[PDB]
Parts: sequence; structure tokens; C-alpha cells
Amino acid sequence: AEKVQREPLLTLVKEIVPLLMEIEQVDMLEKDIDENAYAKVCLYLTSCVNYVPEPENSALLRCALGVFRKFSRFPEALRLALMLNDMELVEDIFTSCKDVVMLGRHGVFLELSEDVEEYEDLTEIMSNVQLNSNFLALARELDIMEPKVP
Amino acid sequence: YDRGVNTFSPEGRLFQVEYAIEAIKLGSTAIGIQTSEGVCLAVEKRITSPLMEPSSIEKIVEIDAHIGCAMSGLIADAKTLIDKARVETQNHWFTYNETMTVESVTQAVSNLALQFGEEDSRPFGVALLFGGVDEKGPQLFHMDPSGTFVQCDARAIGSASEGAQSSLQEVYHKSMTLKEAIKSSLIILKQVMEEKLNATNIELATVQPGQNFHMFTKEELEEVIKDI
Amino acid sequence: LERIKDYLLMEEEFIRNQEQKQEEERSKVDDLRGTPMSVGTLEEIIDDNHAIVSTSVGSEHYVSILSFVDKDLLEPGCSVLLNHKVHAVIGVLMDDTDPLVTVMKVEKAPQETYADIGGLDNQIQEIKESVELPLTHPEYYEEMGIKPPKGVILYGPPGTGKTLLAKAVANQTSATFLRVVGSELIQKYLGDGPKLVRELFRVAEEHAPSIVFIDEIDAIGTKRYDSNSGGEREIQRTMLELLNQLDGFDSRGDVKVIMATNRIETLDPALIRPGRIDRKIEFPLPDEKTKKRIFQIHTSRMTLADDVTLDDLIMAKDDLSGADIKAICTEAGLMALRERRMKVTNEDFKKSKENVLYK
Amino acid sequence: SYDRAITVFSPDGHLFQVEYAQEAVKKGSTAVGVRGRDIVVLGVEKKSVAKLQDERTVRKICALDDNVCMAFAGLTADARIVINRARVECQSHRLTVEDPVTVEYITRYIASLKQRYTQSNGRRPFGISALIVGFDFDGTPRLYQTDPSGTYHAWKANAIGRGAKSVREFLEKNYTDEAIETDDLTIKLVIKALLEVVQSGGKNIELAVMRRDQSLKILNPEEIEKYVAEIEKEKEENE
Amino acid sequence: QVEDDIQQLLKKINELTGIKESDTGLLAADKQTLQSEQPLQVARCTKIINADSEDPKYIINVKQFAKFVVDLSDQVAPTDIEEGMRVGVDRNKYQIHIPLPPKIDPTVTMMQVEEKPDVTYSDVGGCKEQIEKLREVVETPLLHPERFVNLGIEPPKGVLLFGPPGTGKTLCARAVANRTDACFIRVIGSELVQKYVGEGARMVRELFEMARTKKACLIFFDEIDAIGGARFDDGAGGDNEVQRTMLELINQLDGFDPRGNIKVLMATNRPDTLDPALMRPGRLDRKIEFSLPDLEGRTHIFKIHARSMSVERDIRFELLARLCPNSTGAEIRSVCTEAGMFAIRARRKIATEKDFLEAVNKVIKSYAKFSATPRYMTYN
Ligand SMILES: Nc1ncnc2c1ncn2[C@@H]1O[C@H](COP(=O)(O)OP(=O)(O)OP(O)(O)=S)[C@@H](O)[C@H]1O
Ligand SMILES: Nc1ncnc2c1ncn2[C@@H]1O[C@H](COP(=O)(O)OP(=O)(O)OP(O)(O)=S)[C@@H](O)[C@H]1O
Repeated sequence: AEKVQREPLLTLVKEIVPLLMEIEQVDMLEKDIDENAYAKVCLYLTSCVNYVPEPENSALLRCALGVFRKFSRFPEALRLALMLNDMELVEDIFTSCKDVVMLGRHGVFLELSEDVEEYEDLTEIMSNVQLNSNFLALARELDIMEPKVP
Repeated sequence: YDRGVNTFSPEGRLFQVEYAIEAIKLGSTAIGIQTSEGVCLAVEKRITSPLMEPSSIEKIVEIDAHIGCAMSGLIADAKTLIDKARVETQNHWFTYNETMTVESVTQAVSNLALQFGEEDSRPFGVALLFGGVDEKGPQLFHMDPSGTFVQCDARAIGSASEGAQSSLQEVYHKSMTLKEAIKSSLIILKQVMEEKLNATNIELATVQPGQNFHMFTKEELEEVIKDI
Repeated sequence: LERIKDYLLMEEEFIRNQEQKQEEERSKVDDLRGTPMSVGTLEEIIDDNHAIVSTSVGSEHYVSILSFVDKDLLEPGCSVLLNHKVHAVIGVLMDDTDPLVTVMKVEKAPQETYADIGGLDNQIQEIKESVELPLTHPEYYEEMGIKPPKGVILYGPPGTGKTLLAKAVANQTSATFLRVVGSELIQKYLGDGPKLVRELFRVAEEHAPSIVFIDEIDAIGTKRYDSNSGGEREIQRTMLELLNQLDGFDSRGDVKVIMATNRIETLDPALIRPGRIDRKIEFPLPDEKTKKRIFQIHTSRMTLADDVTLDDLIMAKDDLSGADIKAICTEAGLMALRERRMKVTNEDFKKSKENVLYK
Repeated sequence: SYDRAITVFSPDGHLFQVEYAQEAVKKGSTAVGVRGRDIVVLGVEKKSVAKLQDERTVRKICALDDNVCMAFAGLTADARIVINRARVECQSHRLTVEDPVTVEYITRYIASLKQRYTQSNGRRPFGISALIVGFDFDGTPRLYQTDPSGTYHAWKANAIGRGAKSVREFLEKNYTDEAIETDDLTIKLVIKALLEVVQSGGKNIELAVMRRDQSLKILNPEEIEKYVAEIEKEKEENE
Repeated sequence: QVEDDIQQLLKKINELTGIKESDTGLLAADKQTLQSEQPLQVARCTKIINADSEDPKYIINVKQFAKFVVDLSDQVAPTDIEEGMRVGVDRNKYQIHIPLPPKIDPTVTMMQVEEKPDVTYSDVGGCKEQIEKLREVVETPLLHPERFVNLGIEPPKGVLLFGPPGTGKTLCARAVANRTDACFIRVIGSELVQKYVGEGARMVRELFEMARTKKACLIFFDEIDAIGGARFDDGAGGDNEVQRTMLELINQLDGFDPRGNIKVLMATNRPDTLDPALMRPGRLDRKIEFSLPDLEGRTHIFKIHARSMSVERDIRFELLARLCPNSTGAEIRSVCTEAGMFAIRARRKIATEKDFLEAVNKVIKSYAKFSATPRYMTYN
């Protein structure tokens, strides 16, 4: 009925406290992208790290991985990689962000965004596959740093 | 602080003539191009209103059967000089059975471009482009309020003369033809005017040793514009 | 249902705002301070927590400071608190109050609104879009990044409603109003013009978002006074100071400036350039239609005897202003209460017409 | 005599008195004029009469010939001088060439006089702006206006006097070819334009026409009243 | 709601939680130090006339009290107690303790700028030669005393500016005052007009006091016509105090031990009523002037006022510049802002060309009856 009413924001933050929110998101997300993504994921990401305790934030991150896995503009999923620190995500976002060919620039804030673990796990599973070898070029070292200094 | 109107400058020039050279700049543009086939010439009318009937504004007026002209800025100061220049060319053909050449016309005009004074008033406010075909081939001539008369091969005046002279020196050379120069002029026109270029904005005036008189009625202008 | 929890926690934050030994520390600050707290005057400040002050007789002392109050509230030309026994800086004194401010700042809701102006409708939207809509609605200008128009000159023949327009802007407002008639910039002492100008705009820039309305400024040039020093060679310097104060240095700020003249041709055009003043608005003698609104509104609150026609009065003078209309609409009432009446007949307007116009 | 130059150029390229004497035109009475194809019409608004006096002397529309008609704005005395000189000139043209005087000639004369008047030694420029409507040979209606600069300048409808911008804006959204189809409608078009101008009580609406094979007829202000009445009837028929 | 109630709960939880420390812990941030400042001294300041020989034996006028012969204390240096020096003197035993900077007349203290108004060099484009010359004078010796020494010259220690009003003088000054790096000191020309005779002279004295104390500084003069331009002499005795102020400005500027590391910028609107003692170089060397931006200047100033505003970029700017033959940058700014204001008449987010044409015929052709420069181009 609130998908009929179409004003989210308050219905969403009410229906957080009843995963329920998982089937709520994949049930709700068909057409409107930036209201749920920007509005819901902004206010509920910020208020979820702000006021809400940790274990429901994993449901935010996984079902947001679902609907953002449906969606484009991948740094939403890369900030999901910031809070998740998941290794499947970088493989999915490199087959998907190689599927969307800027490029070295998301290499740059990829390497800035990533922690110590996932560029070595990334360079070992991409040492296996690599699909063009340019992600072995970018996403270990030396190509965050080759455009900048000149 | 009102000084005498016939005062030079602390730097040297004058005042009122310099202010006349400033007063040219508000006027409408005009472009004339000398070509050995003949002299072509163009102007903008600057139509303001739709109530303003367009075919009545004169920019190209007729001095002789072979000496053309175009005016700028103030209209009516130019009208006096056009009338008088005609009279003096008629005096020359009368007392000499021959055609007063265009340089002699413009010498006769800039003899009293500055006779401005209180006895025997202000300086005139018009820049003039003079063409025609004398015995020395085609001629294109340009004067000023200060009487400093010079020959110009393709001079552009008035409000858009900076880019007109620059982009004109881009396209011009010595061995141009007529129609190439005509469309080369009106390209510059519809880069320097403000309104859409159409049948009513501009008017041409071309005089040739072959096309003996300057003749330019309407709707060959349509044929020239649709050639763009 | 956020009202309950929001109110409980907000009242807790408000009671913790009042929840900011300790009484022993207050008594110790009172022990450091003397009871006869003497007042001094700063001249300079030395950065080593002791500076120079100046007593009321002229004696001056290098004295330390009881540093808990913000000493950086103080500049040269400030008022401090000092001791008798050691002359030390007890602390800051709040500022003296405030004859220039109380004189030059209109405090009150100052008369009627746009329901009283007689049929302008185009000048009104210009001053609206220059002062009211910028200040009260500062959201459109962010969209285009365009700075608001700075200055507005009202001008026209006398009687057209410059003063009304200023009062109507001062009615519907949200800013501090500052009114100085321009004829108060002519002083019988030398060098008193720039002092008034710098104090005026100091008040404006220090207090608030503001509207400085400077009325009848054209009389500063065309009125020489015997009660003066050397006239034009001081008046010109005063105008030059007003000029530099209006569009000089250092990030002008949130100060609106509206000026009103009768004649405009006797003005030094250096004020009248844009960058200072962007809108110049003509006030003509209106028509024979908005006169009906003027007579209507100036007869809207009276027991008008309906045996009169206002079109008899519109035709009367060919160049009457709202001044003449107010004058007749009040003089007819003065004729009415001369003979203990309430309603106003036609001959009242006739006598009022023959009293206002032709005398 | 008076050896001085009154009108000096500006430091930024103007004639002060030519551009500034247009203001005296700008603060005068309004007058419009259109041409239909067979009947010409013009008239002035804002007589601003005292409603109780003579009116045969304040006539702002006169004629120079049996072919040509006047109108003006600005101050009336300079118009009186220019009209006297124009009458002399048109009749002296009739002295020579045996035609009726062409309108283009008399407009060139007025503008030429005005320019050599502004040019000369110490003569104050004429702060008027005339309208010269006539229909010369083979019945061609034409109408020109003047300017204190001295630029005869052919139009199709008028915009001078007080608030001429508003009047030309109404003529702008009223340039219908249909309006110059019915002579009566052209008269009513002048009445509606002047009605979109000042009070237009039907008192200061002084209008005169010429059907190009006759002389000027000044209309009696009862016919203009019925014209305004049928204009108000069509305005009611608009709703 | 959830952010509001949860932020209220969290912030007031921190507040009411530190309330336990507020009601449990029972100014003194300096109290023991201030009571150790109770063995300090009141230290009344004075003025020294002269010294004596073979011994200190110093002589002091206090300010009003009397004049006393004193001796120095033991915690002083016997050297820097020279004459005319405001020193702090003991109240009881009358002995000198510390020399200090002199009297600065605090109504002159408030014209040092103390801030930096944000005006960049990009805002005066289209005046390249003027920017070049004024850069050459003002910026280069304070940042690079290299070419000026290794070739053996002296840079021109004074630069005057003029032109029509609203041409960029004030704006260029502020552009320098952004990147000045020096002690930039503003002076309005009306600051030197006081009630009493020869008082503005003392103001100029204190200006050059501050100038000589702090090396490598800038002083900006502004509208120097009030300071004094002509010495019209009649049997009336009129404008004279202004004239003495102007002469005192002359002498302490340049002549008989010149100025030091100070540069003076003046700026007037009418550089024609000036006494040629100022026109002598050595005081006012480079005559940098601002004419009107001729053709490309106005294109560039349209690029300046247009680069950060909501317009339709499909239009041109050259046609706009071609309709503004004698116009200042202020009129350009009014054109841009007024075109925006015509866009506010409708409800749009982008300008049109017609909006700018309305702006041109709104500003230039309408208010050209005032226009501020048909009688300042002649420099009346
Ligand atoms: N347009 C108007 N409509 C109604 N009343 C008006 C109008 N213009 C003036 N008034 C009357 O005039 C009074 C205001 O005087 P102003 O016209 O503002 O005088 P003023 O001529 O502006 O004085 P100045 O500014 O020194 S010339 C009001 O009390 C009104 O009664
Ligand atoms: N050449 C220019 N380029 C860009 N903006 C300019 C230019 N000239 C003036 N302006 C703008 O218009 C404003 C007015 O210039 P100012 O220098 O402040 O005038 P001014 O120097 O006070 O002239 P006065 O009245 O003689 S002191 C500047 O602050 C700029 O915003």
C-alpha cells in the first residue's frame, strides 16, 4: 500500500524495525532507483551507522548488494565493499566494471578505497583469471600512481 | 567644463574630431571589396520594427552613373555631403565633358570635411565608402570625418570593423572574382549582424566596366542568399 | 510519534544547557576582582597578557589581566574594568549604550503596508524584487549565482510617494531599518561629515542585515548654509567619503541602500554609476485611473456622504499628486469637525480645494 | 551675429541636443496613424482640453497641400514654424513643376531643413517629430515620420508621443492584414489603438482621414462616439 | 524523525552523561598564576626627555603629573633607554623598567587591513599591460630582490592610478591586497580631515611611523583629491589646512632621507586638479591609467561575470560586446545581473539571448542619460 502511495522515507524507516527488510527491498525495487538508493541508502546508511546497532547493517549491505547488483553506478557497491570488505564483490564489480569500460580513475579510488587484504586476494584470483590483464595492471599498485605524478 | 570647440589636445590631436571618430563606432557596419572585375559593396540596414517599412532605408546612394557610395551612423549629415558631391561631379562633367574621377570627388569632399567654425559648425559624423570605375580601373575609397582620405582595397567600417577587417584579411587576396567576393562579404555580414539573414536585411551594390552601371534590384539577393 | 522521544531528549539537552568547587571558583574570581571596579580605556595591546590602559585623568599603566573573559572582545578605543589597588585589568565591560543607534534606528512597526499605495504596480515590483524578494527569499539567487542588485534610487517630482514606498518596505521587513535625512550631513564644524558617514555604516555593518534609507540627498549640494565652515570644499569631501564608504574596500556585506531625491541632475554622477546603484526608478504623476484608488483609499475610512463624486476632484488639477489628495481629504475632515458633523458634503470639498490649491 | 556652435559632440560619440531634444517629443501628446490601402487615417490623442473652451485653434492636424496631411508631437511652436516653411516650399514646388507635390519631397525638405538647422551656428534643434501622410500619384498611400535628427523614415503604423512603446506593442500584436481590408475597420483600428492608449473618453480623440481622391475631413465627435460604442460592443462579443 | 530523535537522544545522552562529571567534580584556569601575578607591578608608563653624562641620571616627563629625575633599575640594559621613548616606570621609587613602542594615535590603528578581501587577478582581465606594470612595481621587489640588486637599480617607489570611475582601480588594489604578503595599509583620503588645525599632519606622521617600524609594507592612498590638489591663493584664506596636510604628505614621503621599504599607491577619479609636486617623479613615478575596454576587453569581462552563472551556453558574447562601445565593467556587471533579473520575471533556470538584449536596452540606452562618463572622460 505504501508502494501505491509512493512516498518512501517515512514508511521505509518505519519498516526497518521489523530478513523482513530484505524482501521489502527486493519486493519494492522495480522502477525508482535514486529515491530508494540515494534517499533510503543515504538516510539509512548514515542513521544505521549513526543510531542503529551493527547486525542489521549487514542486511543493509547484502540486500543493497542485491538491488545495487541490479543497478548501475557501481561506487554505491564499492562503498558496500567499504563497509562489507567482501572478496566476491570485487570480482563481480570487475566483471561488471570491465563490462562497463573513468577506468583508471576507478582503479585510483579502488586502490584508495580498498584495504590490505582484498588487493592481494584480488591479485591472486585475478592472477588466475585477469580477463585482460589490465586489472592486474591497475588493481594492485603502480597505476594509481602512474597518472598522478607527471 | 566647456572649452573652445577648436582646441587641440594636451597630447596633440584635437577633441571634437576624435569624438567624431568615436561617434562613427555606434553606426551600422558596411563592407566594400575591390576586385579587378569590378567593385562590389555591402551594408546592413539594421531593421528595428516590423512597422518600419524596410525598402525605404537608404544606405547605398548614387553619386554618378558610375560612382557609388555607402554611408554610416548619422544619416542626414551624410545626405548633405552626398547631394553636394553630386553637384560637384555635375560641375566637372559640364565644364570638362568628362567624368570626374573618384579621387577627385573625394578630394572635393574632404576639402570641407573640416571647415567647421564660428565665422565664415560642428564636424560631420559620417564615415564613407566610395567606389566606381574610372579610367584607372575599379577604385575603392574610404574617407573619415578628419578628412584623412586613403585608398583601401577592401575596407570594413563602423561597429563590427575589427573582426570584419581581421576575417577579411583572412579570405582576401589580389586575384579574387566578383561573385566569390559577394558571398565572401555576406558571410562576414551574417557573422557580424544580430538578426537572421534574409531578403530584407542587407543590400548590395556592384559596379563593373562590363556591368556598366551599379544596378541591384531585389530578389537577385534571394538567389545570392540561397547560394549559401 | 517522534514528538514524545524528541521532546524528552530535547528537554534533557535544554536542561543540560543549564547544567553548565564551582561556587568556590566564583568566589575566587570575586576575590581577584575588587569591589570598586574602576573603568579604564585601552590604547594599545601588548601580546604578553599585559597591556596599556588609560585612566579617566590620563594616567596610563602596564597592567596584567584576570584572564577568564575573552580579552579578544577588545580593540583600541574600548572600555575595560580596572582595580584601585593594583590597576590590573579585571575584565571586559559590555559596550556603552547608544545615542546614535537609538536615534538613527527605527525600532517600531512603522505604518501601513502595500494596501495604501495608490496604483503603481511596476515600480513596486522593482523595489520588491530588489529588496524584499532578495532578503526574505534568498533561494532564487543561489540557483543562478547572481548577486542581488545593490542600490535603488527613487526620484521624481514631489508628492509621488517615495516616503510611502520607504515606509511600506519598512513595514514588511525582517531587517534593521536605518533612516538618516541627507540634510544632516552639513555640520558647522570642519571634518564632521566623514565621522557621521563612518559611524552610520559602522552601525549598519556591525548590527545586522539592514536597510539604510537616506532621504532627500539632493539637498546636500543645492543648499549652502551660513552655519558652516568653508562650504563646497567640505561638502565635496563629505560626498567623497560617502562614495568610498558605499563602494570601497573589504567585502561590503549584507547592507541594502535606498536613496530618494527630488532632482537628479544636480547629483555627482560618481554615485549614480552601477556597482553602487543598479536600479533607477521614475515616479511620475500617475493617470486618471489610479487616482480613483487614491481618493478611494484616502476616503476608505470615513463616513463619506454619498452626494459627492470623486471624478469632480480628479478633473480639477491637471498635475495633482497624492500630496494634494491627502491634503484635501484631511482638510475636508477639518472642515467637517469644525461644525460638529460626521459626514462630508460637496462644499466641504469645494472649500478644501480652494484652500489647498490656490493659496 | 551669434558666432557660436551650440551642439558639440559628446566625449562618447553623441550629439547632446539631438538625442536630448527627443525627450521633448517624448513628453508631448500621443498620436497614431496607419495607412489602409484606399483610405488613410490618423489622429492625435490627449488634447487634454479644458472641455469648456474653443477648440478650433488647438488643431494639431493640418495640411500643406490638398494632397498632404500633418501630425506632430513635441512642442507646438516649432511645429508651427516648420509647417509655415513647408507650406511655402510645397507651393513654390507647384510654381515650378506642374505636378501635385510628392510627399517624399516634402519629407526630404523637412528633414533637410532640420539637419542643416542642427548643424548651423547656434540654432537650437527642433524638438518635434512630425507625421506626413499623403497619397501621391496613381493612388499609393505612404506615410513617413520625422525625427529631431532629420531622418525621414517610412513606416506602416505610428508610435510617437507619450508611451509610444506600449502603442507599438499593441500594433505589434495587432499587425493583421485583415485590419486594413475594411476602411471602417481601419478607422476602428485607429480607435482601438488609441483606446489601448490614454483615457480615450471620446473627447480628446481628434481624428482626420483622407480617401486619397478628396481632401481631409475632420470628423464630428458623435461618429467617433458610435465608433467607440461599436468597439465596446465587439469587446463584449469577445466574451 | 529517526535522525532527529536519535540525534537528540545521543547528544543529550552525552550531555546528561557528562552531567555526572558536572555534579561529581565538586576561573581556576589561571587563579594560582594570577595570584603569582600579585607580586607583579603596576608599571606606569612615561616619556623621556634626555639623559645625563658619566651616569644614567635620566629625566622623565610622566604625562601630566610632573617631571622627575630618575635612575634605572638593575634588570635593564643601559643602552636602549634613548630619548623620546615610552618606558614603564615604577610607581613608588620612580625607576625605568622596559622600553616600549611609541604612541600610535589609536584612530590610525584601525586602518591597517588585518584581513585579506578575496579578489583574484582573474577579475581584471583585459587590462594586461596595466596588470604587468603594476605587478612589476608592487609584487616583484618584495618577492625577488634579485634582478633589482644584481643590475643595480632602484624600483619606482610610487605608482598613481586614475581613469574614469568604475574602471577597476579599487578592484586592482584589492587584487594586490589578496597576494600582497606585506603589511597592506588602507588610507581613505577623507581620514586626514579633522576638526583641529594641523591634526591630519600628525596622522601622516603616525602613518609613516608605522611604515618605518615594519619593513617591506604597502600603503594604499585612496581618492587623494580630498588630501589636497591645488594651492589657489586669494584674499580669503580658504582651503589651507588641507594644503598643509598635503605638504606634510609630500615631505615625509620623499626627500631628505627617503622612505625605506614602503610603496605608495594612489587612486583618483579626476587626476587633473593636482599640484605638480605630486606629479614630480621620485614620489609618483609610473602613471598607470585605465582606459575603457575597447572591444575584446568587454568580451573577456563577459567571460568573467558569466563563467559562474546560469546561462544558455549556446549563445554568443561578441554581439553583446558590440553594443557597449563606451561602457565600464560596472555597467557590464549590471547587464549580467539585470539579464538574470529578467529571467526571474519568468521562472527559468537558463538565460536567453533576448534576456541579455533586454538587459542592454534596459541599462545602456535607458540610463544613458546619467551614465557617469560624458564628463569624466574629459577629466573635469
Ligand atoms: N501614489 C500615492 N498613493 C497614495 N497616497 C499617496 C501617493 N503619493 C503620495 N501620497 C500621499 O503623500 C504622502 C507621502 O508623501 P510623499 O509623496 O512620499 O512626499 P514626498 O514628495 O516623497 O516627500 P519627498 O520625498 O521629500 S519629495 C502620504 O501620506 C500619502 O497620503
Ligand atoms: N575592467 C574590469 N573588469 C572586470 N570587472 C570590472 C572592471 N572594472 C570594473 N569592474 C567591476 O566594477 C566594480 C567597480 O570598479 P571599482 O574599481 O570598484 O570602481 P572604482 O575604482 O571605485 O571607481 P571610482 O568610483 O572612481 S573609486 C569592480 O569592483 C568590479 O566588480
